[PDB]
Amino acid sequence: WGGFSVSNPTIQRFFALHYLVPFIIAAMVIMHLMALHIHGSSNPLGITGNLDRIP
Amino acid sequence: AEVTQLSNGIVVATEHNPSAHTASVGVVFGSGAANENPYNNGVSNLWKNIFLSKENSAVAAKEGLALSSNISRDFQSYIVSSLPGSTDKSLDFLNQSFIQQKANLLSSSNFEATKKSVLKQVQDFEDNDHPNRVLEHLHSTAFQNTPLSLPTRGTLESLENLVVADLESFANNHFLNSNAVVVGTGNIKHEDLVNSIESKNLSLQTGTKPVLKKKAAFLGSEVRLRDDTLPKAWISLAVEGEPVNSPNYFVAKLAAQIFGSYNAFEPASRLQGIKLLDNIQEYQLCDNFNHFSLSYKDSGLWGFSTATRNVTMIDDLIHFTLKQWNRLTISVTDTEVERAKSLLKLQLGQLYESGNPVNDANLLGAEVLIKGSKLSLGEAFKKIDAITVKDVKAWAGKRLWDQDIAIAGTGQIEGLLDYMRIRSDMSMMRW
Ligand code: HEM
Ligand SMILES: CCCCCCCCCCCO[C@@H]1O[C@H](CO)[C@@H](O[C@H]2O[C@H](CO)[C@@H](O)[C@H](O)[C@H]2O)[C@H](O)[C@H]1O
Repeated sequence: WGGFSVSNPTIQRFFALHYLVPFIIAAMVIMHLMALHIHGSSNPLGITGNLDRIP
Repeated sequence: AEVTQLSNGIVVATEHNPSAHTASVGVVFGSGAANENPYNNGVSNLWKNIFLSKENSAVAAKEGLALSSNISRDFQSYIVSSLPGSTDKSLDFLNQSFIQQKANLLSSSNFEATKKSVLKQVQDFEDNDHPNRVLEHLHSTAFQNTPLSLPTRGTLESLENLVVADLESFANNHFLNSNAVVVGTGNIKHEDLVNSIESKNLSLQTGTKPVLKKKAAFLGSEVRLRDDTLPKAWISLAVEGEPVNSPNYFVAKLAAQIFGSYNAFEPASRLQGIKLLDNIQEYQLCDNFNHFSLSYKDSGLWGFSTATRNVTMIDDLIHFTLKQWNRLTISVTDTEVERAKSLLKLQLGQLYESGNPVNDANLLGAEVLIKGSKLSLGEAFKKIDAITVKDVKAWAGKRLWDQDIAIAGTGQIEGLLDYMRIRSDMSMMRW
Protein backbone atom coordinates (compact mmCIF):
# COMPACT_ATOMS: atom_id res chain seq x y z
CA TRP A 1 0.00 0.00 0.00
CA GLY A 2 2.77 2.45 0.83
CA GLY A 3 0.52 3.61 3.66
CA PHE A 4 -2.45 2.84 5.94
CA SER A 5 -4.76 1.86 3.06
CA VAL A 6 -5.13 1.93 -0.71
CA SER A 7 -4.18 5.56 -1.30
CA ASN A 8 -2.11 7.79 -3.60
CA PRO A 9 1.16 5.80 -3.21
CA THR A 10 -0.70 2.59 -4.07
CA ILE A 11 -2.23 3.89 -7.29
CA GLN A 12 0.99 5.51 -8.49
CA ARG A 13 3.03 2.36 -7.90
CA PHE A 14 0.32 0.20 -9.47
CA PHE A 15 0.47 2.28 -12.68
CA ALA A 16 4.30 2.04 -12.75
CA LEU A 17 4.02 -1.74 -12.32
CA HIS A 18 1.17 -1.97 -14.87
CA TYR A 19 3.58 -0.47 -17.43
CA LEU A 20 6.37 -2.94 -16.48
CA VAL A 21 4.70 -6.39 -16.32
CA PRO A 22 3.58 -6.40 -19.99
CA PHE A 23 7.28 -6.29 -20.95
CA ILE A 24 8.05 -9.15 -18.56
CA ILE A 25 5.18 -11.07 -20.21
CA ALA A 26 6.75 -10.34 -23.61
CA ALA A 27 10.06 -11.78 -22.34
CA MET A 28 8.18 -14.83 -20.98
CA VAL A 29 6.48 -15.29 -24.36
CA ILE A 30 9.92 -15.41 -26.00
CA MET A 31 10.86 -18.12 -23.51
CA HIS A 32 7.53 -19.84 -24.29
CA LEU A 33 8.29 -19.74 -28.04
CA MET A 34 11.82 -21.09 -27.45
CA ALA A 35 10.46 -24.14 -25.58
CA LEU A 36 7.89 -24.65 -28.34
CA HIS A 37 10.47 -24.42 -31.14
CA ILE A 38 12.69 -27.29 -30.00
CA HIS A 39 9.91 -29.91 -30.17
CA GLY A 40 7.49 -28.17 -32.49
CA SER A 41 3.71 -28.16 -32.17
CA SER A 42 1.69 -31.23 -31.33
CA ASN A 43 -1.32 -32.14 -33.53
CA PRO A 44 -4.93 -33.35 -33.15
CA LEU A 45 -4.03 -37.04 -33.56
CA GLY A 46 -1.59 -36.88 -30.65
CA ILE A 47 1.01 -38.82 -32.61
CA THR A 48 4.27 -37.85 -34.32
CA GLY A 49 4.08 -35.06 -36.86
CA ASN A 50 7.56 -35.85 -38.22
CA LEU A 51 6.43 -37.80 -41.28
CA ASP A 52 4.43 -35.00 -42.92
CA ARG A 53 5.33 -31.35 -42.30
CA ILE A 54 4.49 -28.21 -44.28
CA PRO A 55 6.18 -24.77 -43.98
CA ALA B 1 24.22 -32.63 -100.81
CA GLU B 2 20.86 -31.29 -99.60
CA VAL B 3 18.96 -34.44 -98.53
CA THR B 4 16.61 -35.86 -101.19
CA GLN B 5 12.94 -36.69 -100.66
CA LEU B 6 11.01 -38.81 -103.18
CA SER B 7 7.59 -40.48 -103.08
CA ASN B 8 6.09 -43.12 -105.41
CA GLY B 9 3.74 -44.58 -102.80
CA ILE B 10 6.41 -45.23 -100.20
CA VAL B 11 8.18 -42.06 -99.05
CA VAL B 12 11.95 -42.58 -99.31
CA ALA B 13 14.41 -40.19 -97.65
CA THR B 14 18.20 -40.30 -97.76
CA GLU B 15 21.21 -38.34 -96.56
CA HIS B 16 24.42 -39.24 -98.40
CA ASN B 17 27.66 -39.00 -96.42
CA PRO B 18 30.87 -39.47 -98.49
CA SER B 19 33.08 -39.69 -95.37
CA ALA B 20 30.97 -42.56 -93.99
CA HIS B 21 32.32 -46.12 -94.18
CA THR B 22 28.98 -47.78 -93.41
CA ALA B 23 25.34 -47.42 -94.39
CA SER B 24 22.03 -47.54 -92.54
CA VAL B 25 18.68 -48.39 -94.09
CA GLY B 26 15.49 -48.72 -92.09
CA VAL B 27 11.91 -47.67 -91.55
CA VAL B 28 10.60 -45.03 -89.16
CA PHE B 29 6.94 -45.02 -88.14
CA GLY B 30 5.13 -41.90 -86.96
CA SER B 31 3.78 -43.76 -83.93
CA GLY B 32 5.33 -44.22 -80.50
CA ALA B 33 4.42 -44.60 -76.83
CA ALA B 34 2.15 -41.57 -77.22
CA ASN B 35 -0.08 -43.68 -79.50
CA GLU B 36 -0.64 -46.44 -76.94
CA ASN B 37 -3.08 -46.56 -74.01
CA PRO B 38 -2.48 -47.33 -70.32
CA TYR B 39 -3.37 -50.97 -70.97
CA ASN B 40 -1.26 -51.86 -74.02
CA ASN B 41 1.53 -49.53 -72.81
CA GLY B 42 4.82 -51.20 -73.68
CA VAL B 43 3.65 -52.85 -76.91
CA SER B 44 6.11 -50.79 -79.00
CA ASN B 45 8.96 -51.66 -76.62
CA LEU B 46 8.00 -55.33 -76.99
CA TRP B 47 8.12 -55.01 -80.78
CA LYS B 48 11.59 -53.45 -80.62
CA ASN B 49 12.86 -56.42 -78.65
CA ILE B 50 11.37 -59.16 -80.86
CA PHE B 51 12.99 -57.38 -83.84
CA LEU B 52 16.28 -57.46 -81.91
CA SER B 53 15.60 -61.06 -80.86
CA LYS B 54 18.46 -63.57 -81.29
CA GLU B 55 16.77 -65.47 -84.15
CA ASN B 56 16.28 -62.26 -86.13
CA SER B 57 19.75 -60.92 -85.23
CA ALA B 58 21.56 -64.17 -86.13
CA VAL B 59 19.97 -64.11 -89.59
CA ALA B 60 21.11 -60.49 -89.99
CA ALA B 61 24.61 -61.22 -88.64
CA LYS B 62 25.16 -64.08 -91.13
CA GLU B 63 24.63 -61.40 -93.78
CA GLY B 64 27.05 -59.04 -92.01
CA LEU B 65 24.26 -56.77 -90.76
CA ALA B 66 23.60 -55.05 -87.43
CA LEU B 67 20.13 -54.29 -86.07
CA SER B 68 19.01 -51.14 -84.23
CA SER B 69 15.60 -50.02 -82.95
CA ASN B 70 14.44 -47.04 -80.93
CA ILE B 71 11.09 -46.51 -79.22
CA SER B 72 10.30 -42.82 -78.74
CA ARG B 73 7.14 -40.90 -77.77
CA ASP B 74 6.11 -39.68 -81.23
CA PHE B 75 7.99 -42.20 -83.38
CA GLN B 76 9.37 -45.72 -83.68
CA SER B 77 12.31 -46.98 -85.75
CA TYR B 78 13.81 -50.21 -87.12
CA ILE B 79 17.25 -49.87 -88.74
CA VAL B 80 19.73 -52.24 -90.37
CA SER B 81 23.43 -51.32 -90.68
CA SER B 82 25.93 -52.70 -93.20
CA LEU B 83 28.87 -51.88 -95.47
CA PRO B 84 28.06 -49.46 -98.33
CA GLY B 85 28.07 -52.38 -100.78
CA SER B 86 25.74 -54.68 -98.83
CA THR B 87 23.01 -52.01 -98.92
CA ASP B 88 20.67 -54.22 -100.96
CA LYS B 89 21.03 -57.06 -98.42
CA SER B 90 19.65 -54.67 -95.78
CA LEU B 91 16.51 -54.05 -97.83
CA ASP B 92 15.93 -57.79 -98.23
CA PHE B 93 16.08 -58.30 -94.46
CA LEU B 94 13.89 -55.23 -93.89
CA ASN B 95 11.43 -56.46 -96.53
CA GLN B 96 11.45 -59.95 -95.01
CA SER B 97 10.82 -58.79 -91.43
CA PHE B 98 7.95 -56.44 -92.29
CA ILE B 99 6.28 -58.23 -95.23
CA GLN B 100 7.23 -61.93 -95.39
CA GLN B 101 7.65 -62.89 -91.72
CA LYS B 102 4.97 -62.64 -89.03
CA ALA B 103 4.31 -66.00 -87.34
CA ASN B 104 8.08 -66.61 -87.32
CA LEU B 105 9.00 -63.88 -84.83
CA LEU B 106 5.65 -64.05 -83.01
CA SER B 107 6.08 -67.71 -82.05
CA SER B 108 5.14 -68.90 -78.55
CA SER B 109 8.75 -69.47 -77.48
CA ASN B 110 10.19 -66.26 -78.95
CA PHE B 111 7.41 -63.97 -77.71
CA GLU B 112 7.40 -65.39 -74.18
CA ALA B 113 11.20 -65.31 -73.95
CA THR B 114 11.24 -61.74 -75.27
CA LYS B 115 8.39 -60.72 -72.94
CA LYS B 116 10.28 -62.14 -69.95
CA SER B 117 13.37 -60.23 -71.14
CA VAL B 118 11.71 -56.79 -71.36
CA LEU B 119 9.95 -57.44 -68.04
CA LYS B 120 13.27 -57.83 -66.19
CA GLN B 121 14.59 -54.90 -68.25
CA VAL B 122 11.82 -52.51 -67.17
CA GLN B 123 11.95 -53.79 -63.60
CA ASP B 124 15.67 -52.90 -63.41
CA PHE B 125 15.05 -49.41 -64.84
CA GLU B 126 12.27 -48.65 -62.33
CA ASP B 127 14.38 -50.12 -59.53
CA ASN B 128 17.79 -48.57 -60.33
CA ASP B 129 17.82 -45.83 -63.00
CA HIS B 130 16.83 -42.92 -60.77
CA PRO B 131 17.52 -39.88 -62.96
CA ASN B 132 15.68 -41.32 -66.00
CA ARG B 133 12.92 -42.91 -63.92
CA VAL B 134 12.30 -39.43 -62.44
CA LEU B 135 12.27 -37.80 -65.88
CA GLU B 136 9.73 -40.41 -67.01
CA HIS B 137 7.56 -39.55 -63.99
CA LEU B 138 7.84 -35.82 -64.87
CA HIS B 139 6.14 -36.59 -68.21
CA SER B 140 3.62 -38.82 -66.44
CA THR B 141 2.40 -36.14 -64.00
CA ALA B 142 2.79 -33.17 -66.40
CA PHE B 143 0.66 -34.81 -69.08
CA GLN B 144 -1.46 -37.13 -66.88
CA ASN B 145 -4.47 -38.82 -68.56
CA THR B 146 -3.02 -37.66 -71.89
CA PRO B 147 -1.03 -39.61 -74.58
CA LEU B 148 2.29 -37.98 -73.63
CA SER B 149 2.08 -39.34 -70.06
CA LEU B 150 2.83 -42.96 -70.99
CA PRO B 151 6.40 -44.19 -70.39
CA THR B 152 8.19 -45.38 -73.54
CA ARG B 153 9.28 -48.67 -71.97
CA GLY B 154 5.74 -49.41 -70.82
CA THR B 155 4.60 -50.34 -67.31
CA LEU B 156 5.08 -53.70 -65.57
CA GLU B 157 1.34 -54.10 -65.04
CA SER B 158 0.44 -53.67 -68.71
CA LEU B 159 3.55 -55.56 -69.87
CA GLU B 160 2.71 -58.74 -67.96
CA ASN B 161 -0.82 -58.68 -69.44
CA LEU B 162 0.34 -58.34 -73.07
CA VAL B 163 -0.24 -61.20 -75.54
CA VAL B 164 0.82 -61.80 -79.16
CA ALA B 165 -2.60 -60.49 -80.26
CA ASP B 166 -1.87 -57.07 -78.71
CA LEU B 167 1.33 -56.84 -80.78
CA GLU B 168 -0.56 -57.76 -83.96
CA SER B 169 -3.33 -55.23 -83.25
CA PHE B 170 -0.77 -52.44 -82.87
CA ALA B 171 1.14 -53.53 -85.98
CA ASN B 172 -2.03 -53.63 -88.11
CA ASN B 173 -3.00 -50.18 -86.80
CA HIS B 174 0.37 -48.40 -86.95
CA PHE B 175 2.91 -50.24 -89.10
CA LEU B 176 1.35 -48.73 -92.23
CA ASN B 177 2.83 -47.22 -95.41
CA SER B 178 0.92 -43.98 -94.74
CA ASN B 179 2.53 -43.76 -91.28
CA ALA B 180 6.05 -44.65 -92.42
CA VAL B 181 9.22 -43.39 -94.08
CA VAL B 182 12.06 -45.57 -95.34
CA VAL B 183 15.37 -43.91 -94.47
CA GLY B 184 18.85 -44.13 -95.93
CA THR B 185 21.94 -42.66 -94.27
CA GLY B 186 25.69 -43.12 -94.32
CA ASN B 187 27.40 -44.01 -97.59
CA ILE B 188 24.50 -44.60 -100.01
CA LYS B 189 22.91 -42.87 -103.00
CA HIS B 190 19.19 -42.06 -103.24
CA GLU B 191 18.76 -43.71 -106.67
CA ASP B 192 20.42 -46.92 -105.46
CA LEU B 193 17.85 -47.15 -102.65
CA VAL B 194 14.75 -45.92 -104.49
CA ASN B 195 15.31 -48.32 -107.41
CA SER B 196 15.97 -51.25 -105.06
CA ILE B 197 12.71 -50.45 -103.27
CA GLU B 198 10.86 -49.76 -106.52
CA SER B 199 12.24 -53.15 -107.63
CA LYS B 200 9.72 -55.08 -105.52
CA ASN B 201 5.92 -54.73 -105.63
CA LEU B 202 2.91 -55.36 -103.33
CA SER B 203 1.48 -52.87 -100.80
CA LEU B 204 0.57 -54.64 -97.52
CA GLN B 205 -2.41 -52.63 -96.19
CA THR B 206 -2.67 -49.78 -98.70
CA GLY B 207 -4.45 -46.48 -98.08
CA THR B 208 -4.99 -47.53 -94.46
CA LYS B 209 -4.61 -44.55 -92.10
CA PRO B 210 -3.52 -44.86 -88.43
CA VAL B 211 -5.87 -44.36 -85.47
CA LEU B 212 -6.64 -40.88 -84.06
CA LYS B 213 -7.17 -39.61 -80.49
CA LYS B 214 -7.24 -36.66 -78.03
CA LYS B 215 -4.41 -34.08 -77.76
CA ALA B 216 -1.77 -33.70 -75.04
CA ALA B 217 -2.38 -31.25 -72.19
CA PHE B 218 -0.05 -29.89 -69.52
CA LEU B 219 -1.19 -29.96 -65.89
CA GLY B 220 0.56 -28.13 -63.05
CA SER B 221 1.16 -30.99 -60.63
CA GLU B 222 3.64 -33.29 -58.93
CA VAL B 223 4.45 -36.88 -58.09
CA ARG B 224 6.74 -37.61 -55.15
CA LEU B 225 8.41 -41.02 -54.89
CA ARG B 226 10.21 -40.59 -51.59
CA ASP B 227 12.76 -43.27 -50.73
CA ASP B 228 14.90 -42.52 -47.67
CA THR B 229 17.06 -45.59 -48.33
CA LEU B 230 18.59 -44.00 -51.46
CA PRO B 231 21.83 -41.94 -51.15
CA LYS B 232 20.60 -38.88 -53.08
CA ALA B 233 17.59 -36.81 -54.03
CA TRP B 234 16.82 -36.83 -57.77
CA ILE B 235 14.48 -34.12 -59.01
CA SER B 236 13.06 -33.01 -62.36
CA LEU B 237 11.03 -29.82 -62.66
CA ALA B 238 9.49 -28.12 -65.68
CA VAL B 239 6.89 -25.80 -67.20
CA GLU B 240 4.92 -26.36 -70.41
CA GLY B 241 7.45 -25.98 -73.22
CA GLU B 242 7.44 -25.91 -77.02
CA PRO B 243 6.14 -28.52 -79.46
CA VAL B 244 8.23 -29.38 -82.53
CA ASN B 245 7.71 -26.81 -85.29
CA SER B 246 6.81 -24.12 -82.75
CA PRO B 247 7.84 -20.54 -83.66
CA ASN B 248 9.76 -20.48 -80.35
CA TYR B 249 11.47 -23.87 -80.80
CA PHE B 250 14.98 -22.37 -80.89
CA VAL B 251 14.33 -19.51 -78.45
CA ALA B 252 13.38 -22.20 -75.90
CA LYS B 253 16.45 -24.32 -76.66
CA LEU B 254 18.66 -21.24 -76.31
CA ALA B 255 17.01 -20.31 -73.00
CA ALA B 256 17.85 -23.79 -71.71
CA GLN B 257 21.45 -23.40 -72.92
CA ILE B 258 21.81 -20.23 -70.83
CA PHE B 259 21.58 -22.27 -67.60
CA GLY B 260 22.98 -25.41 -69.23
CA SER B 261 24.45 -28.52 -67.66
CA TYR B 262 26.84 -29.00 -64.77
CA ASN B 263 28.96 -31.73 -63.15
CA ALA B 264 30.46 -30.66 -59.79
CA PHE B 265 33.22 -33.25 -60.15
CA GLU B 266 34.49 -31.91 -63.51
CA PRO B 267 36.97 -29.00 -63.03
CA ALA B 268 36.09 -27.22 -66.29
CA SER B 269 32.33 -27.63 -65.66
CA ARG B 270 32.71 -25.54 -62.50
CA LEU B 271 34.23 -22.68 -64.54
CA GLN B 272 31.31 -22.18 -66.96
CA GLY B 273 29.81 -18.76 -67.66
CA ILE B 274 26.62 -19.57 -65.75
CA LYS B 275 25.56 -17.14 -63.01
CA LEU B 276 23.68 -19.89 -61.13
CA LEU B 277 27.08 -21.54 -60.49
CA ASP B 278 28.13 -18.69 -58.19
CA ASN B 279 25.15 -19.42 -55.93
CA ILE B 280 25.31 -23.21 -55.80
CA GLN B 281 29.02 -23.99 -55.36
CA GLU B 282 29.59 -22.21 -52.01
CA TYR B 283 27.74 -24.88 -50.01
CA GLN B 284 27.77 -27.38 -52.91
CA LEU B 285 24.02 -27.63 -53.45
CA CYS B 286 24.20 -30.46 -56.01
CA ASP B 287 26.33 -33.06 -57.78
CA ASN B 288 24.91 -32.18 -61.20
CA PHE B 289 22.08 -30.55 -63.11
CA ASN B 290 20.98 -30.30 -66.73
CA HIS B 291 18.47 -27.95 -68.30
CA PHE B 292 16.36 -29.14 -71.21
CA SER B 293 13.82 -28.10 -73.80
CA LEU B 294 12.03 -31.31 -74.76
CA SER B 295 9.82 -30.93 -77.83
CA TYR B 296 7.09 -33.25 -79.12
CA LYS B 297 4.33 -33.02 -81.73
CA ASP B 298 1.59 -31.78 -79.39
CA SER B 299 3.56 -30.16 -76.56
CA GLY B 300 6.89 -29.89 -74.73
CA LEU B 301 8.68 -29.49 -71.38
CA TRP B 302 11.20 -26.81 -70.40
CA GLY B 303 13.04 -27.14 -67.10
CA PHE B 304 15.82 -29.10 -65.44
CA SER B 305 16.84 -32.28 -63.66
CA THR B 306 19.29 -32.42 -60.77
CA ALA B 307 20.84 -34.93 -58.34
CA THR B 308 22.13 -34.06 -54.88
CA ARG B 309 23.55 -35.50 -51.67
CA ASN B 310 22.99 -32.14 -49.94
CA VAL B 311 19.61 -33.25 -48.58
CA THR B 312 19.25 -30.42 -46.04
CA MET B 313 19.66 -27.63 -48.61
CA ILE B 314 17.37 -28.76 -51.42
CA ASP B 315 15.23 -25.68 -50.79
CA ASP B 316 18.22 -23.46 -51.66
CA LEU B 317 19.01 -25.49 -54.81
CA ILE B 318 15.46 -25.06 -56.13
CA HIS B 319 15.18 -21.46 -54.97
CA PHE B 320 18.42 -20.26 -56.62
CA THR B 321 17.64 -22.10 -59.86
CA LEU B 322 14.13 -20.68 -60.18
CA LYS B 323 15.39 -17.20 -59.21
CA GLN B 324 17.80 -17.48 -62.15
CA TRP B 325 14.90 -18.52 -64.42
CA ASN B 326 13.07 -15.36 -63.26
CA ARG B 327 15.93 -13.42 -64.89
CA LEU B 328 14.99 -14.57 -68.40
CA THR B 329 11.92 -12.37 -68.13
CA ILE B 330 13.47 -9.24 -66.61
CA SER B 331 17.27 -9.03 -66.71
CA VAL B 332 18.99 -11.61 -68.93
CA THR B 333 22.07 -9.95 -70.44
CA ASP B 334 23.34 -9.74 -74.01
CA THR B 335 26.47 -11.79 -73.29
CA GLU B 336 24.39 -14.57 -71.72
CA VAL B 337 22.31 -14.65 -74.93
CA GLU B 338 25.46 -14.56 -77.09
CA ARG B 339 27.17 -17.34 -75.09
CA ALA B 340 23.99 -19.42 -75.41
CA LYS B 341 23.93 -18.97 -79.21
CA SER B 342 27.46 -20.31 -79.64
CA LEU B 343 26.91 -23.29 -77.35
CA LEU B 344 23.51 -24.12 -78.88
CA LYS B 345 25.12 -24.19 -82.35
CA LEU B 346 27.76 -26.59 -81.01
CA GLN B 347 25.08 -28.77 -79.39
CA LEU B 348 23.04 -29.03 -82.61
CA GLY B 349 26.17 -29.57 -84.67
CA GLN B 350 27.17 -32.43 -82.37
CA LEU B 351 23.65 -33.86 -82.55
CA TYR B 352 23.16 -33.62 -86.33
CA GLU B 353 26.77 -33.90 -87.49
CA SER B 354 27.52 -37.00 -85.45
CA GLY B 355 29.61 -39.70 -87.09
CA ASN B 356 26.80 -42.21 -86.65
CA PRO B 357 24.47 -43.34 -89.50
CA VAL B 358 21.89 -44.87 -87.12
CA ASN B 359 21.56 -41.53 -85.30
CA ASP B 360 21.11 -39.74 -88.62
CA ALA B 361 18.54 -42.36 -89.65
CA ASN B 362 16.43 -41.74 -86.53
CA LEU B 363 16.62 -37.95 -86.80
CA LEU B 364 15.92 -37.91 -90.54
CA GLY B 365 12.92 -40.24 -90.34
CA ALA B 366 11.40 -38.48 -87.32
CA GLU B 367 11.59 -35.04 -88.93
CA VAL B 368 10.32 -35.99 -92.39
CA LEU B 369 7.36 -37.71 -90.70
CA ILE B 370 6.43 -34.53 -88.83
CA LYS B 371 7.12 -31.70 -91.30
CA GLY B 372 7.69 -33.64 -94.52
CA SER B 373 11.33 -32.52 -94.63
CA LYS B 374 14.45 -32.02 -92.51
CA LEU B 375 15.77 -28.59 -91.55
CA SER B 376 19.46 -27.94 -92.26
CA LEU B 377 22.01 -26.63 -89.75
CA GLY B 378 22.58 -23.69 -92.08
CA GLU B 379 18.99 -22.54 -91.63
CA ALA B 380 18.91 -23.51 -87.94
CA PHE B 381 22.08 -21.49 -87.24
CA LYS B 382 20.60 -18.47 -89.03
CA LYS B 383 17.47 -18.59 -86.86
CA ILE B 384 19.59 -18.93 -83.71
CA ASP B 385 21.79 -15.93 -84.59
CA ALA B 386 18.66 -13.83 -85.11
CA ILE B 387 17.43 -14.39 -81.53
CA THR B 388 17.56 -11.24 -79.40
CA VAL B 389 17.35 -10.43 -75.69
CA LYS B 390 13.81 -9.17 -76.31
CA ASP B 391 12.85 -12.50 -77.89
CA VAL B 392 14.08 -14.39 -74.81
CA LYS B 393 12.25 -12.00 -72.46
CA ALA B 394 9.06 -12.27 -74.52
CA TRP B 395 9.25 -16.07 -74.48
CA ALA B 396 10.06 -16.23 -70.75
CA GLY B 397 7.24 -13.85 -69.83
CA LYS B 398 4.93 -16.30 -71.59
CA ARG B 399 6.30 -19.72 -70.59
CA LEU B 400 8.10 -19.09 -67.27
CA TRP B 401 6.83 -16.05 -65.38
CA ASP B 402 4.13 -16.96 -62.85
CA GLN B 403 3.39 -20.21 -64.70
CA ASP B 404 2.40 -23.66 -63.41
CA ILE B 405 5.09 -26.31 -62.98
CA ALA B 406 5.31 -30.09 -63.00
CA ILE B 407 7.56 -31.79 -60.46
CA ALA B 408 8.84 -35.32 -59.98
CA GLY B 409 11.32 -36.65 -57.45
CA THR B 410 12.69 -39.75 -55.75
CA GLY B 411 15.14 -40.52 -52.98
CA GLN B 412 15.76 -38.28 -49.97
CA ILE B 413 13.33 -35.54 -50.97
CA GLU B 414 12.00 -34.66 -47.51
CA GLY B 415 13.77 -31.32 -48.00
CA LEU B 416 11.90 -30.55 -51.23
CA LEU B 417 9.22 -28.11 -50.02
CA ASP B 418 5.50 -28.16 -50.86
CA TYR B 419 4.21 -27.38 -54.37
CA MET B 420 3.14 -23.79 -53.59
CA ARG B 421 6.51 -22.74 -52.15
CA ILE B 422 8.18 -23.94 -55.33
CA ARG B 423 5.43 -22.47 -57.55
CA SER B 424 5.70 -19.05 -55.85
CA ASP B 425 9.34 -18.89 -56.96
CA MET B 426 8.27 -18.65 -60.62
CA SER B 427 8.08 -14.88 -60.11
CA MET B 428 9.48 -12.00 -58.01
CA MET B 429 7.80 -9.21 -56.04
CA ARG B 430 7.53 -5.93 -58.02
CA TRP B 431 6.49 -2.39 -57.09
C1 HEM C 1 0.57 -14.17 -23.81
C2 HEM C 1 0.41 -15.64 -23.72
C3 HEM C 1 0.70 -16.69 -24.62
C4 HEM C 1 1.16 -16.63 -25.89
C5 HEM C 1 1.53 -15.41 -26.73
C6 HEM C 1 1.27 -17.98 -26.37
C7 HEM C 1 1.66 -18.34 -27.65
C8 HEM C 1 1.73 -19.64 -28.15
C9 HEM C 1 1.91 -19.98 -29.55
C10 HEM C 1 2.21 -18.98 -30.71
C11 HEM C 1 1.83 -21.32 -29.64
C12 HEM C 1 1.86 -22.17 -30.93
C13 HEM C 1 0.49 -22.27 -31.62
C14 HEM C 1 -0.60 -22.77 -30.69
O1 HEM C 1 -0.56 -23.96 -30.29
O2 HEM C 1 -1.50 -21.98 -30.34
C15 HEM C 1 1.69 -21.83 -28.29
C16 HEM C 1 1.67 -23.17 -27.94
C17 HEM C 1 1.42 -23.66 -26.67
N1 HEM C 1 1.15 -22.88 -25.56
FE1 HEM C 1 1.01 -20.88 -25.47
N2 HEM C 1 0.90 -18.87 -25.38
C18 HEM C 1 0.52 -18.10 -24.31
C19 HEM C 1 0.04 -18.61 -23.11
C20 HEM C 1 -0.05 -19.97 -22.78
C21 HEM C 1 -0.60 -20.49 -21.54
C22 HEM C 1 -1.27 -19.56 -20.50
C23 HEM C 1 -0.41 -21.83 -21.55
C24 HEM C 1 -0.74 -22.84 -20.61
C25 HEM C 1 -0.95 -22.64 -19.20
C26 HEM C 1 0.18 -22.15 -22.83
C27 HEM C 1 0.47 -23.43 -23.27
C28 HEM C 1 0.94 -23.77 -24.53
C29 HEM C 1 1.22 -25.10 -24.97
C30 HEM C 1 1.26 -26.35 -24.11
C31 HEM C 1 1.42 -25.05 -26.30
C32 HEM C 1 1.60 -26.23 -27.23
C33 HEM C 1 0.31 -26.64 -27.93
C34 HEM C 1 0.51 -27.81 -28.88
O3 HEM C 1 1.29 -27.69 -29.83
O4 HEM C 1 -0.14 -28.85 -28.70
N3 HEM C 1 0.37 -21.01 -23.58
N4 HEM C 1 1.51 -20.78 -27.41
C1 LIG D 1 0.69 -4.30 -41.46
C2 LIG D 1 -0.53 -4.00 -42.36
C3 LIG D 1 -0.14 -3.50 -43.76
C4 LIG D 1 -0.87 -4.29 -44.87
C5 LIG D 1 -0.48 -3.80 -46.28
C6 LIG D 1 -0.89 -4.84 -47.32
C7 LIG D 1 0.29 -5.33 -48.20
C8 LIG D 1 -0.19 -5.54 -49.64
C9 LIG D 1 0.91 -6.03 -50.62
C10 LIG D 1 0.14 -6.14 -51.91
C11 LIG D 1 0.81 -6.61 -53.22
O1 LIG D 1 2.17 -6.96 -53.26
C12 LIG D 1 2.19 -7.58 -54.53
O2 LIG D 1 1.85 -8.93 -54.40
C13 LIG D 1 1.79 -9.64 -55.60
C14 LIG D 1 1.40 -11.07 -55.25
O3 LIG D 1 0.13 -11.03 -54.66
C15 LIG D 1 3.15 -9.63 -56.30
O4 LIG D 1 3.06 -10.33 -57.52
C16 LIG D 1 4.15 -11.19 -57.84
O5 LIG D 1 3.64 -12.49 -57.66
C17 LIG D 1 2.48 -12.65 -58.44
C18 LIG D 1 1.97 -14.08 -58.16
O6 LIG D 1 2.88 -15.13 -58.46
C19 LIG D 1 2.83 -12.50 -59.94
O7 LIG D 1 1.69 -12.63 -60.75
C20 LIG D 1 3.37 -11.08 -60.14
O8 LIG D 1 3.73 -10.84 -61.50
C21 LIG D 1 4.53 -10.93 -59.33
O9 LIG D 1 5.04 -9.61 -59.51
C22 LIG D 1 3.47 -8.15 -56.57
O10 LIG D 1 4.72 -8.00 -57.21
C23 LIG D 1 3.56 -7.43 -55.21
O11 LIG D 1 3.84 -6.05 -55.35
